[PDB]
Amino acid sequence: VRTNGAPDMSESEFNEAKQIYFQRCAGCHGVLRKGATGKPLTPDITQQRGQQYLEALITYGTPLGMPNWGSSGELSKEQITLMAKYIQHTPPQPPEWGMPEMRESWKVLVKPEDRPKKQLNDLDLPNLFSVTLRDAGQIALVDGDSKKIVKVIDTGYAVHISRMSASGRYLLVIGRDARIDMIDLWAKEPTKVAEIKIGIEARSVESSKFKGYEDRYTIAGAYWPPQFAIMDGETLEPKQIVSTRGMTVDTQTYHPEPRVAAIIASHEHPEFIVNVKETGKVLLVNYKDIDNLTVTSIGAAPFLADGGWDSSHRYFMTAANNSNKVAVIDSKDRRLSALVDVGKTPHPGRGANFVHPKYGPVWSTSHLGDGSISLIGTDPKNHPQYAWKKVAELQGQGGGSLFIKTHPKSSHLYVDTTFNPDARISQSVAVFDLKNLDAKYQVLPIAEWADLGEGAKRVVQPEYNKRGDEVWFSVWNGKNDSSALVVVDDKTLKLKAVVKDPRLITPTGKFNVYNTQHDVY
Amino acid sequence: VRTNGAPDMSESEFNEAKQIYFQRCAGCHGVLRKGATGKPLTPDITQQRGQQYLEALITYGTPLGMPNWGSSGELSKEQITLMAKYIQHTPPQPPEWGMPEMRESWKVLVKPEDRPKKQLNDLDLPNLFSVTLRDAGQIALVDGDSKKIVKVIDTGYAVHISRMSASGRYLLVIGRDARIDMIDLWAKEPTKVAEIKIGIEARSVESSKFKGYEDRYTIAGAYWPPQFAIMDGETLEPKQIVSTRGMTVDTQTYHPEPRVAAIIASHEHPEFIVNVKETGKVLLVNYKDIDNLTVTSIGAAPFLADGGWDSSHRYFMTAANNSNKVAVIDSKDRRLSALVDVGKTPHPGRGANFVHPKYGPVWSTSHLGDGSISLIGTDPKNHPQYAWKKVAELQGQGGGSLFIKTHPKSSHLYVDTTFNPDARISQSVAVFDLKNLDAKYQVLPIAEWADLGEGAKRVVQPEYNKRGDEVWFSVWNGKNDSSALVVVDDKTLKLKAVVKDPRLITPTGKFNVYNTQHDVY
Ligand code: DHE
Ligand code: DHE
Ligand code: HEC
Ligand code: HEC
Repeated sequence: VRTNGAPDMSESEFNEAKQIYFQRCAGCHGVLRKGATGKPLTPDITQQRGQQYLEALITYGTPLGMPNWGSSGELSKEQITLMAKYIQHTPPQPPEWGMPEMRESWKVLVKPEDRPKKQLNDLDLPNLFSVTLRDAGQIALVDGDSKKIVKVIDTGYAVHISRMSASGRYLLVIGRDARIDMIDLWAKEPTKVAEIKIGIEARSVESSKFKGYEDRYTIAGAYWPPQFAIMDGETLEPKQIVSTRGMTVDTQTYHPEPRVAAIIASHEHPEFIVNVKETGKVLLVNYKDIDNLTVTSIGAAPFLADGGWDSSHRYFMTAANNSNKVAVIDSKDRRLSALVDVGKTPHPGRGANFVHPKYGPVWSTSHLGDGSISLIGTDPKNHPQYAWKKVAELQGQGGGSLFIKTHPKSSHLYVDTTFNPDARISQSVAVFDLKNLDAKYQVLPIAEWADLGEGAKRVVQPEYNKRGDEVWFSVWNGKNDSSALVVVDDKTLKLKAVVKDPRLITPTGKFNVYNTQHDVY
Repeated sequence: VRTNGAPDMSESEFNEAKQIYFQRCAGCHGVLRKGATGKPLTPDITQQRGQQYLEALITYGTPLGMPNWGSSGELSKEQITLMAKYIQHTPPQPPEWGMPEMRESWKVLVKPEDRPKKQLNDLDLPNLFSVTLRDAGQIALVDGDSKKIVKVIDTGYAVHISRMSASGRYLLVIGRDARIDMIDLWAKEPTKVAEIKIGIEARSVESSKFKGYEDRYTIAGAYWPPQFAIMDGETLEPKQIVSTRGMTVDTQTYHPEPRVAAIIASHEHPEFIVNVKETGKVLLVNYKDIDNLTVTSIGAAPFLADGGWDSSHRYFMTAANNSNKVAVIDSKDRRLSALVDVGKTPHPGRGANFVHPKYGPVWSTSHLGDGSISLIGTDPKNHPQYAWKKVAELQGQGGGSLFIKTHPKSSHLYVDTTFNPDARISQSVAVFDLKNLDAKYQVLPIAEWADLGEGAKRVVQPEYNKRGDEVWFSVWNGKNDSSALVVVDDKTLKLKAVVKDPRLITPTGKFNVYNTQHDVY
């Protein structure tokens, strides 16, 4: 084993590092090391740094995300030297991940027969918040009423998102390394009952949400290998694995590695909606019969990204990279209803739904560059003159917002500005009065409200509670600085509570059980 | 360009030979040259023969199938030298074949608007026979009544099979090189109206046979690339191309190159039944909406082969390589009804259906090794005690039969013995009296009946006429020897006609329009 410019090693050293890479590093550094979360670790870059620089970085780690492998004792001094050597060599082809490997990683910590037949705690589960602790590598269960952290669960290092099972009993979390952990909220102390790994890199997970199929199936989509898997919603046992490799929608030529951009459970039929990126296809995977799977392939647009349901939960509004068009998927009739041409490039996400006084039910989406927000009619039944058209456009504080949120019981539309260049703006949120949209938004000083007075204090993601009278926001501040969660009374737009705890390490995503379980947005 | 032991050439010579290989040679020699029709052309084999031996073979060709490229003027002296060099080098990875390449090969010789609005000839089309001329590289249209060759159509060199469109107007032929030719039987002189190439190697083609979809779609499945394509049943315009790459049914691990073993048009729903070999999956491709394709993936058995419909045309009886099990696919309910354990390994084919006096409707299949024939019950509605079970076993003359055939209006079951070691037996056929199956078959001296007195005079494939009172057989005898077609009166089991013509070069497959159009067997 010799690559063109750094440390010759060999085969009982290469394959060892290789194993560790795909199992412990690819989650953030990319399967081919082109990078994702972490920076790219290609040869040219790694060589210039030199063996020593590399070992220091791996052992100690950076406070901006990179774990410390030596200090934590996760890896050995000898192993860290192999990795430093390994990353300087040409990147090999990533391994496949089939049934043997999935079953290998499948572990049931608590058999279904040994789980509580009912809810063994006093927790108000529906108003619980599953807050992601980005750098701490875990999730925090926060009581929506007592406003205190109820339980801290260790997930992994690349904790990405949380999802709920249709019964409201199971908390599902996935990592960017394709590891999934199942949590039973009915135990004395809510805990992990099962886990499994479905690939090398992943971003999606969802449960069966069609009536009658509560807790029947759990699906997860990967970046690598190009595939998605359906597991038993009760034990996480891997049932079927499907490849997303195939022909593109535009050029209709073969594509060797299409990534699963997003997944969403359908309400119209017993099926999962899978967005495949490079091929531009929205797959409808029917799970009425898992032994003999039925899949409908809906051509949309190239480079599919994320999306969300319209108010009725029938039309899936989806964005595409480098495209000002929102592909509308009819999940009932299983077809492409439209390619709505909004102004600029829509920012990938669930979006926000509300009833515009003048236009009826609309679905909105923000624009990263100028902070504007596009509205689209989503009621062809009673408002056909507006259905599937950019009906209007709002204006926020400015650039770089990551989330927008509203609620059926609320009269406000909250929109952040996390990545705005102006520090002041990135520390606040805009609140739109849906009753008077001709008015300018109001600016809520979220960061000023906890109290922290240090760093960037980035403010991210508005999330309501079960009722719809409270709105929570995370107040970032990296590992060793101090973080908090701010709560506002939606009816009064006044501060209501500030959550602090030495355990609230870099809180980001917040998932209210009920609102996640029922797709309320 | 240097391979480890023969003629260094280079790149403007390599790529040229490479192009010619995949376009003109891969049809018979295999995409990786492992061989199929023709012998393998791998380096070790090609090197031992030496440049000179190779050039001689390519230029002159063998009478056992191999075309003469120099003599015919198809290739040049200079080009034949490159190929000789090319085949001695390590085999490269085969090219993909997407939409651009398919449209490139798509040629409409006669626009649909310019075709006759009605039948412009006196031909009795339903009783027409499309006889494959193996070495001559063409098909012969033979009148089922006048007993004379009505038209000879040039198809290509690897003419494999013929199929009919549901209207009975279009004759479809496919080559092992994935080239398809469409023939309009309504013209003054029946002729080609369109052609297209769908891959490098292929064996399957079929038309839409569900009521209402006459001439709507034509599908073709390939060996390489692993894909199938659906084209416009009127112009052969390529509409959709799907990849068969994916996970296996047994080990559920990724397979980079699964071949389409067979295709069959469904009668229960508007869908095509595609058998994928290595992954062991029976795909139900619904064409109600071609823009948004629905596919049901039925797991069967590993290494799927060919099959045929049961009498009702609802259950698809399919064989698998190295398996004594026949997978029964319910095409209505879209599931696997059974894995019938017949004795030995069933020989892949359509099979033969008839009503067994004691067991009711049965589907039969032969066994290459001992010439036995297995029977299986196919009526769970009125004979559930026999449905999906080896109900009985017949005995033929012996080893190596390729076809068995019966007909609803006939009381006989004809079975050949083409590859039997005993020359005498390979020149005859067995006729079973379905009214008395406890009796021994009768031996019809097919070869003795034309008159030829030379070579092996191999006898192959029993095919009835539109009525069901005649049974045709081909009487092989290679290129330069003399061939014929023998016809027997089914009601009398006596000779009825011998067809001879200097144009009947090595006749093999015979497809009666009506029986092919309606899947009568
Ligand atoms: C495609 C995708 C989904 C949909 C999954 C599904 O369907 O189940 C999703 C959803 C999500 C959702 C879903 C809930 C919602 O608020 O709608 C949230 C909050 C979330 C928290 C974050 N993720 Fe996520 N996330 C990515 C990908 C995705 N994020 C990235 O690759 C990206 C852009 C870069 C990265 O690696 O960080 C990214 C950044 C973030 C964040 O910045 C967040 C806010 C903070 C964090 O914890 O990393 N991801
Ligand atoms: C998988 C397959 C099909 C189904 C196609 C479809 O679904 O549309 C089929 C059908 C067929 C059918 C279908 C009709 C029938 O009689 O049922 C026939 C007669 C036929 C004439 C032949 N083919 Fe065929 N054929 C192959 C493959 C196949 N043959 C081979 O690879 C094989 C075993 C070896 C070879 O390359 O020759 C082969 C030999 C033959 C023959 O020996 C025949 C009899 C003479 C010839 O012309 O080559 N093929
Ligand atoms: C995400 C959960 C990570 C995992 C797992 C690993 N790395 Fe990482 N790494 C990550 C980030 C976000 C960064 C950037 C750190 C920053 O604050 O700038 C890094 C950085 C490194 C480097 C970068 C070298 C440089 O460009 O300065 C190296 C060489 C590195 N990481 C190696 C590495 C290895 C070998 C890992 C597995 C054993 C590993 N990382 C895991 C995030 C994450
Ligand atoms: C099928 C329609 C064929 C096509 C097209 C080509 N070849 Fe062929 N080839 C074929 C057969 C059936 C055989 C065996 C001939 C026999 O009677 O034994 C061959 C043989 C050759 C050989 C074989 C050398 C040997 O082992 O003796 C060579 C080198 C060869 N064919 C080359 C070749 C090339 C280069 C072609 C395309 C330009 C080509 N064949 C096409 C059948 C068919």
